Amino acid sequence: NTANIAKERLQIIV
Amino acid sequence: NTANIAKERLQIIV
Amino acid sequence: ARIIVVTSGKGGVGKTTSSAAIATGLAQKGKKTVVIDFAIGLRNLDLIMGCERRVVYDFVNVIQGDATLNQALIKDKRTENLYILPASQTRALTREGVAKVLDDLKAMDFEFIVCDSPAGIETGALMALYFADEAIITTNPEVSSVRDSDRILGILASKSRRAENGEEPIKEHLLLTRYNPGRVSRGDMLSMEDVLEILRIKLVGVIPEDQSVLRASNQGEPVILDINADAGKAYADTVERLLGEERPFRFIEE
Amino acid sequence: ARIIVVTSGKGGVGKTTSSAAIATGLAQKGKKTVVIDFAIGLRNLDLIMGCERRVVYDFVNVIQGDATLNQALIKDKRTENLYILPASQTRDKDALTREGVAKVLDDLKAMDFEFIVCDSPAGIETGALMALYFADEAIITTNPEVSSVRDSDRILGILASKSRRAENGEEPIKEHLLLTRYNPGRVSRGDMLSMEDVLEILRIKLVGVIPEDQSVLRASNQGEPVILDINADAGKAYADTVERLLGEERPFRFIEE
Ligand SMILES: Nc1ncnc2c1ncn2[C@@H]1O[C@H](COP(=O)(O)OP(=O)(O)O)[C@@H](O)[C@H]1O
Ligand SMILES: Nc1ncnc2c1ncn2[C@@H]1O[C@H](COP(=O)(O)OP(=O)(O)O)[C@@H](O)[C@H]1O
Repeated sequence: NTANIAKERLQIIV
Repeated sequence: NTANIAKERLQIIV
Repeated sequence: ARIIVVTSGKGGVGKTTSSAAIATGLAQKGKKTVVIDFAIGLRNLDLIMGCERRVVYDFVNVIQGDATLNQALIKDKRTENLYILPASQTRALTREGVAKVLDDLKAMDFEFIVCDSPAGIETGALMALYFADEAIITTNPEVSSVRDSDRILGILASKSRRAENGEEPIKEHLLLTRYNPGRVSRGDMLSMEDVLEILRIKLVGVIPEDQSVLRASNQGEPVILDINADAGKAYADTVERLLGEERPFRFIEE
Repeated sequence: ARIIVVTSGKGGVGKTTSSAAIATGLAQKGKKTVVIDFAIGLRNLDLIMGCERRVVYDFVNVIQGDATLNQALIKDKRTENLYILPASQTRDKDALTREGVAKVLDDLKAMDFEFIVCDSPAGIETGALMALYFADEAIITTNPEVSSVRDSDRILGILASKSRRAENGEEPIKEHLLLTRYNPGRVSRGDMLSMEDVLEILRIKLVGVIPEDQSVLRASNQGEPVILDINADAGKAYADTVERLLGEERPFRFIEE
């Protein structure tokens, strides 16, 4: 489930 | 068949 | 006149597809609309609108007084009410210049001026949003695109003419594009909701991944004109919402 | 050192995916490689390489003397021999200077890099011009689509007239076509320009063909270049491309259905 990894990595940056 | 239309339109421009 | 910039930061998310489909949809609804290609040196809007060969003068020609707005505007042949101002092909776009063009277009009684922005946050993209009253932030459920849309929201809030003058801020809308509900439920793709929780703005449309979009650009015919295309129908919904009508979001569940 | 620009003109064709997969593949083959993000204000290479959180200094920091090449280079953790120079995050178009970029590229040659992969942004304006200017080779990245083929042609015109090699009558930039997001099934139903249609228009040597692959979205989700996924067709086609860049012939897979 890579959608969840994508979402966490995204929040940290934005 | 829209790949053929794409090809012709392209050649005229390039 | 509503000046609507179609923007994104990220390259290749559907700005051109969306600018063309939406400009057409608005024209269909009887609203006199012009869609302007703000790209610097690359002409892609004329290719998608199918008028690549009628292009005599362009946006920069009009700004440098080599041509009138009437000489550079191309009236669409297929849809009444629709006009295209195509992009320059030099490697030019001044703030004063672009402002003068936009005022001339308001004076010609255009209701909707759709600004088809290029990628990035440099010159052409800044120029396309600067005078906007609304922005359609075009985004894919992908990590680069969500990150770059967020950066573009930062610029819309600080570098636009409305922000730089404490006017009413640019009205922002999220156009989630190339969505795939099946991919979302197998856990392979950010969902519509994941993307809203991050870029916290109002949803104005969701365009499904559709094999009709490749076929539409191949012919130079905007995808809203293909009445069987799911992408076309979702763009017609979007146009409704822009005109103030609620419409339920289709193509978000499988 | 071979300086290879990954370019395109059209946005969103696969430059980042390709720059990442190819830099990784070259590293895997034991060639010391750096991949540099030439974007102005948008950091996407670090996100695809999976090192978005180790980014302390960037390309423009090094050019303005706020950091050394050593401070800004990020050594990949997963693949030996691989380094990443990430993009600046200022909106300033000036920032990337010709003298500045040249100085960085010489430092990198001096650090013994065999391959300097330049991940170009879209367009033909500043960041893109800077990425190809010092190139010895160009991978023109293209989709079987009308906008992309038109914009690749424009980029060929720039490679041939605005690069350092062209402006000095040197041996011209060696050009290769990386046809990306190909779909043989779509081609045969008549919906998609074929590989051959694209070659007859942009008349350059084919160096790879990357199939449309659901593995590419999963790869960027994790921050893991797609060549590292040994089951992905796009990964295999990128490993073929790397072989061809190193001089080995390989038959073209994923062009028939
Ligand atoms: N809904 C969609 N389904 C499938 N492909 C799409 C969709 N929208 C856009 N595309 C494809 O994505 C690519 C980018 O579209 P384009 O409008 O040219 O991007 P941009 O204007 O942001 O550079 C094109 O190759 C187009 O065919
Ligand atoms: N071979 C492929 N199969 C499926 N999707 C791809 C492939 N290559 C790229 N993509 C997708 O296309 C989009 C553009 O890719 P990217 O490498 O970011 O473009 P660029 O770096 O050229 O601006 C991304 O959403 C990516 O996931």
